[PDB]
Amino acid sequence: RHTVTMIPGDGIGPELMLHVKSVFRHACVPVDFEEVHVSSNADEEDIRNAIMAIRRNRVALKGNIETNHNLPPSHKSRNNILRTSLDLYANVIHCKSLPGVVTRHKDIDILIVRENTEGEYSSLEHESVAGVVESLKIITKAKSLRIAEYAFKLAQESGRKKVTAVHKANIMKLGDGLFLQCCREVAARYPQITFENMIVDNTTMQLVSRPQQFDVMVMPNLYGNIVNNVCAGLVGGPGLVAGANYGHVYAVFETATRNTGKSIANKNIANPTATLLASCMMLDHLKLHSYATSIRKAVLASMDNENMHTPDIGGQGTTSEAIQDVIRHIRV
Amino acid sequence: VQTVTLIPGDGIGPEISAAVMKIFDAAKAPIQWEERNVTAIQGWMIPSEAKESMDKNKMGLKGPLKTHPSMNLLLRKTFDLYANVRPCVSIEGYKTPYTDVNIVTIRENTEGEYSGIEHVIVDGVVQSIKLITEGASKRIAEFAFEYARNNHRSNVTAVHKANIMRMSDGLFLQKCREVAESCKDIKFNEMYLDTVCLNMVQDPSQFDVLVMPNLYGDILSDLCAGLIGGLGVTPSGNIGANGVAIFESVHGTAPDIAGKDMANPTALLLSAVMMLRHMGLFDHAARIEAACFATIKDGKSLTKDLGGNAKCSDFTEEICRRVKDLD
Ligand SMILES: Nc1ncnc2c1ncn2[C@@H]1O[C@H](COP(=O)(O)OP(=O)(O)OP(=O)(O)O)[C@@H](O)[C@H]1O
Ligand SMILES: [Mg+2]
Ligand SMILES: [Mg+2]
Repeated sequence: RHTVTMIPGDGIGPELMLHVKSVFRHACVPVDFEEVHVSSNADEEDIRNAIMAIRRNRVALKGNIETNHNLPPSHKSRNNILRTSLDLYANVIHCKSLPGVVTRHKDIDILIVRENTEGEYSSLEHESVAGVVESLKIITKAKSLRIAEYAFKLAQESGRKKVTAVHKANIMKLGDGLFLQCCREVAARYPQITFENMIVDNTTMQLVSRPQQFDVMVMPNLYGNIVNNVCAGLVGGPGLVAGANYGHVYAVFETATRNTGKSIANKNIANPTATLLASCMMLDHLKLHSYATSIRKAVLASMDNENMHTPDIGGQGTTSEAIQDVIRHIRV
Repeated sequence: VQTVTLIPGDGIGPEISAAVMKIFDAAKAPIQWEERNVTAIQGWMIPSEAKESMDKNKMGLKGPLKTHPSMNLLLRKTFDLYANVRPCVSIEGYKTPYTDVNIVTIRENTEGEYSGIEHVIVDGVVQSIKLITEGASKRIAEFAFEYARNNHRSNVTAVHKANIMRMSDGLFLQKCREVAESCKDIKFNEMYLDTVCLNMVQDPSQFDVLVMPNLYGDILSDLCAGLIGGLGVTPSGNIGANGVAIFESVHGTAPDIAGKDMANPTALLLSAVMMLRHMGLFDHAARIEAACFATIKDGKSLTKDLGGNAKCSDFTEEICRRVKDLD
């Protein structure tokens, strides 16, 4: 048996964690969840506990922690704090067209490797004089090489062929330019991988017209926020894609688009697909692959029935009906 | 009868600017032109033959410029063009998977992530500065709400990342909220940048007017253009200080069809239509607009970038022909 930290988070996070536990019991998964909560309070006691629990267990499954952007700058996003203190430098999501979820585009299959600790997310701002604010986007060589190393090695181990770096180095010549330059350094060690670059503006235009050109994509923090959410949209929305956060030693799994879901919480409508699929990436990371494959095939099969669809993908099914049809396919 | 500064630009530029002027002629638009090159010279400035001319006319129409500083950036600074406006509406003759787009992106154009300020903190550690000021945010927010009222738009959404960039985006969001409380007949919501991208590629009809700081507007404006067929068909205007406005193509120079009569003038034409509406020439705007739509819908004279086999002159001629029919 393994012990895994679980942070229920806010919005739809808690109810979906319960369904994760149910599926784990019915699949007899040898995993115990040790829960740590993170409240709404400005003091960092809870987030510090969660980090330390994750240090102890080295693997977590988390919902999204609400960030009230009406609080003062001193109150920082707890999601970002946890990501940065644990140094989970790679955010990885895999957006693939689901055959039973028909959208406006088909044959999408994109791996997005997003720098997850630096960039616009450094929380560095000040006011020089009254009503003049600066925010400091930070790009460094060590993190840019780290993320590019992950993206190229991932591409090669996956059988993928092309890596596209997304950037704004035509305007942010030094910041984004350094990021590009570290990508190019890594590309030199992977000559079998086609390496390309594209301006973030153009990338969005290509994504909504011909997203099939993309293979592996690597980029700094904010551009990854944007591209993750475009791609998730193209394949059917926030209820479908799992997201992984990898450090050297730690791994934290969540939904790709990091939505709290306050407006749909406690209505038995949230799509559980993304959360279940993330729990399968965690099971895979724990090397309990057989349990992962079993839950993952059930979850993907229930998606082939349009009747089990929740409203986010055009259906009218509830969360608990979908969980039932996942448990039904799990045969022992 | 008003005068407009015309900057034909480069590559296909002069061709499509001649197309626009010819179509304007067919329509008998009360508009005369004032052709003015602009080339960066030292003193880095724009040749003040044009600076003089535009300061007189106020209205300007600009083709694509080629890429040592950005000449769009010079004009931006020279006339204080602080508001970038991009109406994205689906074209019935040119179908994409998005058929019900009717969005206006309003982009703060002076500061934000385009402060021009980066520092090599230490080798291998670079900092880029995003600048948000109370004044530029207030002005862009007032522009957006007046635009919504003056073009009968119902909703204005502020797009921001104030959860992550609490002081910079939060200040921008505070100014929008302040204008929202004064112009309460326009309905106001706020939305995270990533939620806007997420929902945009799923259902763009839920969005109306969108106001945001510089980089977000730079990316979102191009995203919405991709919904409706790309930069070849997208109008654009930069509205500035002292009433000045310059309406522009945002497509490339296209130097390799530069004089082969295969350019597509639609985008500049629709920017010119936007100009006409900005000036109050609604009737001439509507007729030239409809003529271009009907031509695209037909579409025997679709230029090569719109999937047809037809030279720019054919496309241009038919629009003139059709706008002549709207009498
Ligand atoms: N598992 C899910 N199933 C269905 N919809 C989801 C899921 N997760 C997120 N969403 C939707 O994605 C969108 C963005 O998420 P966010 O956390 O901002 O939601 P919200 O603030 O509750 O939305 P609203 O603006 O409707 O109040 C929302 O429309 C939300 O309902
Ligand atoms: Mg969130
Ligand atoms: Mg752009």
